[PDB]
Amino acid sequence: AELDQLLQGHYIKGYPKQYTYFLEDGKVKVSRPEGVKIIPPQSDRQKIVLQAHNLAHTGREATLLKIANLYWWPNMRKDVVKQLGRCQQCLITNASNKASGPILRPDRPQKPFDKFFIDYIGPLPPSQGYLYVLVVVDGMTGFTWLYPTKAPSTSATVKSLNVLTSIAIPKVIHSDQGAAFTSSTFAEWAKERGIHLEFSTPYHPQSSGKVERKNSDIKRLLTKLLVGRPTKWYDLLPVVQLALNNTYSPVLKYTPHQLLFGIDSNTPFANQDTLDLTREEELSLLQEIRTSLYHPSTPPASSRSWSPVVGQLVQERVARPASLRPRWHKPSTVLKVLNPRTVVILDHLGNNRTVSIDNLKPTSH
Amino acid sequence: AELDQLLQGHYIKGYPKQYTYFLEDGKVKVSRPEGVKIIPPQSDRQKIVLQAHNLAHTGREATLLKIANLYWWPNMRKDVVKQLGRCQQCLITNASNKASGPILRPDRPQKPFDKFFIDYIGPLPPSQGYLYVLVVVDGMTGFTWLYPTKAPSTSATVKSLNVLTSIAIPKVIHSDQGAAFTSSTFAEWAKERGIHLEFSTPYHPQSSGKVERKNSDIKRLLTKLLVGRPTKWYDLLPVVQLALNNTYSPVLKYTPHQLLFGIDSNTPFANQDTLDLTREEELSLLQEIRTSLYHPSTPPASSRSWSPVVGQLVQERVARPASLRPRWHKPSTVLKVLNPRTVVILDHLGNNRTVSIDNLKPTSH
Amino acid sequence: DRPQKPFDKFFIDYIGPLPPSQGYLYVLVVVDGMTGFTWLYPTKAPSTSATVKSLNVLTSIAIPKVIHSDQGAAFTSSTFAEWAKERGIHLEFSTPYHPQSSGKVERKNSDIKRLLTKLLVGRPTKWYDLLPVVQLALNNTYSPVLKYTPHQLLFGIDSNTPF
Amino acid sequence: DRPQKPFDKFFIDYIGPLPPSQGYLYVLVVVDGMTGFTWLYPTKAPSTSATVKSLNVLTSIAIPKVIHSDQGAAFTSSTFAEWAKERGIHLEFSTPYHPQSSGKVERKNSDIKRLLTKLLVGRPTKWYDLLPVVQLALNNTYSPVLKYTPHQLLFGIDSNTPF
DNA sequence: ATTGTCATGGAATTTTGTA
DNA sequence: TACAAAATTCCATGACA
DNA sequence: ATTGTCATGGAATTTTGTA
DNA sequence: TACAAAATTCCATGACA
Ligand SMILES: COc1cc2c(cc1Cc1cccc(Cl)c1F)c(=O)c(C(=O)O)cn2[C@H](CO)C(C)C
Ligand SMILES: COc1cc2c(cc1Cc1cccc(Cl)c1F)c(=O)c(C(=O)O)cn2[C@H](CO)C(C)C
Ligand SMILES: [Mg+2]
Ligand SMILES: [Mg+2]
Ligand SMILES: [Mg+2]
Ligand SMILES: [Mg+2]
Ligand SMILES: [Mg+2]
Ligand SMILES: [Mg+2]
Ligand SMILES: [N+]
Ligand SMILES: [N+]
Ligand SMILES: [Zn+2]
Ligand SMILES: [Zn+2]
Repeated sequence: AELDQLLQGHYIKGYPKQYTYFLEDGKVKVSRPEGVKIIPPQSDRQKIVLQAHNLAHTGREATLLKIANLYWWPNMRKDVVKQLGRCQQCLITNASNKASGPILRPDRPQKPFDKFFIDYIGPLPPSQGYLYVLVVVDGMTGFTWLYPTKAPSTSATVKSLNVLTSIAIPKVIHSDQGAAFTSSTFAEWAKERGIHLEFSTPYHPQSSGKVERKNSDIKRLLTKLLVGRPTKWYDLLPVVQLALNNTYSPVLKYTPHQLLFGIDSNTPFANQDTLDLTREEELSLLQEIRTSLYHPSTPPASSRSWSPVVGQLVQERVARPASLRPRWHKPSTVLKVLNPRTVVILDHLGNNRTVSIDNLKPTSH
Repeated sequence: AELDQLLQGHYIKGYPKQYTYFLEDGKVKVSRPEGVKIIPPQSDRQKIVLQAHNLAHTGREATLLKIANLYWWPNMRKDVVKQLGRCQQCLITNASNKASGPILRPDRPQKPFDKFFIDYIGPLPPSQGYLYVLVVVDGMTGFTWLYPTKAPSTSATVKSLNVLTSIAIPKVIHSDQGAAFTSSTFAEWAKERGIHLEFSTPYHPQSSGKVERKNSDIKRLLTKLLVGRPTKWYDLLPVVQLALNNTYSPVLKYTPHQLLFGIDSNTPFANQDTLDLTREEELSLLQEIRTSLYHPSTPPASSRSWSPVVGQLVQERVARPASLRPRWHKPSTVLKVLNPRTVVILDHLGNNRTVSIDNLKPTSH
Repeated sequence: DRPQKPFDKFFIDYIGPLPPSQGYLYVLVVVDGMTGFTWLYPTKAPSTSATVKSLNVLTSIAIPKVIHSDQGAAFTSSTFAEWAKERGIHLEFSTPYHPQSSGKVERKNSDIKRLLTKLLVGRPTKWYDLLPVVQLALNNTYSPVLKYTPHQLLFGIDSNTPF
Repeated sequence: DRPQKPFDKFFIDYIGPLPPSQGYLYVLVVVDGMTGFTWLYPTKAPSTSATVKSLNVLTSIAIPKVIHSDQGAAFTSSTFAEWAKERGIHLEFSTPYHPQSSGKVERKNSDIKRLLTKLLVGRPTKWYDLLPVVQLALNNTYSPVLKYTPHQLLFGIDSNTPF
């Protein structure tokens, strides 16, 4: 219908006059700068697009270029984009081209024992029949306990933490979501002691960074001690623990041990500045050192970042994606924006999931 | 000796007068802004440093801070740095903090068949008993051949390339250093045809980027075709090949097929601009299109890059580093700087190795 | 009307039965109408099935607008018809017994036969392995008219193996 | 001369034989001289070997400048001597039979005994599991003098489990 | 002797149809 | 001879294990 | 409901010892 | 009231699989 009057020379919103709209083979044609193109009827158009796109599932420009060979009509890209937004396959397969916003730098825990971060390293080469190391970093001081285990398992973790929590009980233990800690046995152990468990977002180690960064120090120091020799880490663990707790951070200008104790034990090169002050005068200088520690601010956002908006179509990264399968889940919607980097989504389907944005892409179109 | 006259108040190059240098417990002491420090004799000093450093194998500042607790002397950091340069263990274990210089963007091969890049994808899920795909990208056009194989093996590769090289023989075949191509059987096949073999630097896929980037397109298109269905890639390969060779690059504004043939086959949405020109007039417009393609320039260097200098101490990344072992080889020296990103080193020991700088760190101190 | 171009017509034919080579018996012959570019495919039988397998191979590279052939049982089959209809290829048959094709094509379609025989005497068991070398040879022969190789007409460049 | 500080002296002693708990028989007692902080370690015997295993554990956290003890066979041993010499710990022994230690330490070293007995009656088989709860309890008891917990004197903070 | 690449979709820029 | 909106070009982001 | 971190060694900056 | 060189602080880079 809307193509009869055009041949008759009448104006139709969107079709520039000055180009002559003739007829050949019973198809409406137009003579354009780029060439002679067929204008298909409105009803035919969505079909045409889908076909162009389906040749290789190409994005906006690549699809348009195909279509432009044979056809013209007004606002072509509009119909293309519309179609791409509805292609299940591309939505779940294509990568992001938008990076997540700047990371946050959570405030340092205020007092020691406010927060422990924990994690397992390994499997390592069998040393004395032990394969894994439980690592416990105090959040405030960076002080670290090491425990060797036979498996990254709740029972092992409890055994070690029972020893540890003789010195003191923490307010909060932060861990990743590995079977060891997500177990109901662990929750129960913690609830017995009034220790709050808190979990990183799934598949996101940045959140456990205070521990994970310490695993690297451990693994690097052990390695160095083992050059030449057979990998016999078991007997070294204590030495590494002591070594590390007593190492200066060039930025803080203190060792974990210092920040925990306000005075050095009887180790090599023990600092002697406070030797003249009563323990009391020592303990309050320490009180003050701890508050005035360096603290990083968040970096600037990259030119093409994105932030989660409540109610935004969003997709979550597939966990352990099989070979040849899509790298993304179907779309889901943002429910609460907890901070600019953590989000609650209604997923597949429909459970509440607390996820990191690094594991999300904003569904496009 | 050089400590007697100092107590006697005489000047010794490097020891600032204005600080009083007294004696206690038979150790020379000085009263400094920071506190009261022991000055050890020259002969004792290297020992002292080594000990500080060996507690945790700490770098410059972290080692210095330990030493500064008990001792002072002139130019402390100088002796520290000297020691760190000689610590075998740290040299081979510590990471880099210097990134390699900007990548190069090699000139696009001039004519088709000047250069093929090749590579194997997989293992994939068994489809018709086939597990691997041989991918062949023509350097100039981006045109791509796909061949399914049972193993990423010379024999397979030869079989497929015998079929391919019926169309035309390339000047140069570029590949990675995987067993398939580094085999003497392959060298011999190539020498039979006057095809020059050329190899990426070991453990560096950027060099095969023209292929590797195409593997991604293949894997992504196959994936999309397989949503819902069982992974039956064998029958799809041809369709993907055709699909891909006929897809526009939004930057070039052409399909591989176009750049190889200068005219579209009988596919969907085949371009018809040249329909009026003789084949000759077509073939020379093509000649000209090919020369005038977009070509990227190299990006700017990051503030902290490094370049290889002939004769520079340099270390090569360990291949398949075992658990708990050093991530770096012992030091080796640069022999020729081939371009700012590829280097010839005398290694372990001593063979000539042509390596990429991404797989090197400049030995520090 | 519009000048002759590659992929406008593909002239196909069967050659054989030949002596068995690697358990193959026939060659499918595919010459491009415009350029004289030739593809050879080894088959076990002059059947629709074998044709389709072979042409599936060829049509990952390029799809002709028209395939021309004689009225051989393998081409006049209804499977083959549906095959071409799928790909939007138009089928064109010579009348039976007076099997015309392009003058340039005959010139070519004749060379191959000569070339294959020169090869088949003395080495009748090994012809499978030499097909690529044969192909490269036909595609890089100077046409006495035009004086471009088929290779040159298809790719608009000199070949790395010239004859 | 210089004021008393944590890690200056560690007073160590053995308690037991106790009823077998998880196949353990003795507790090694380690009280910090300055703070009154207490560490307990379960052992199978009051032997040098057991002491060393236990104290290796403690000395990954902190190394005392001086360990004080009675002249028990386990401490006066030459292995134990070399052990401490390795770590640069000075060994200090009370004269035999008149075994003095700090006034604050006795106060403490006495509490433990009382506490352990209150626990050992009614539950003599299970004392291994309760050691941590016992420790937390001693370390977070108000000193009648100073009125800081040992916990507070060691860490300069309030504890999350107060008594 | 050897060397990164390029589809993708918002955003930035340029062109278009009309005055 | 200057406008809004469409068309095009720019280009950071990420994936080839 | 939760959140990146920090040793390392050149380079950039600030302080020091002396006038 | 000003210099060269030492001491210190800055900070991108990379690794916790
Ligand atoms: C980074 O880890 C990789 C190691 C790869 C590959 C790919 C990647 C990821 C990556 C892939 C492709 C392109 C780019 Cl530029 C890229 F960064 C190969 O693709 C490949 C082959 O045999 O083809 C062999 N390797 C081996 C190790 O098994 C070595 C060459 C390290
Ligand atoms: C990026 O790939 C990783 C996945 C990791 C981990 C580490 C890395 C590399 C990495 C490591 C440490 C810190 C940072 Cl900041 C970092 F980037 C763990 O360390 C870990 C654990 O169980 O402790 C579990 N995962 C699992 C997958 O098996 C998931 C959490 C993805
Ligand atoms: Mg873990
Ligand atoms: Mg970890
Ligand atoms: Mg490979
Ligand atoms: Mg690859
Ligand atoms: Mg026939
Ligand atoms: Mg005793
Ligand atoms: N925070
Ligand atoms: N080049
Ligand atoms: Zn799609
Ligand atoms: Zn070292």
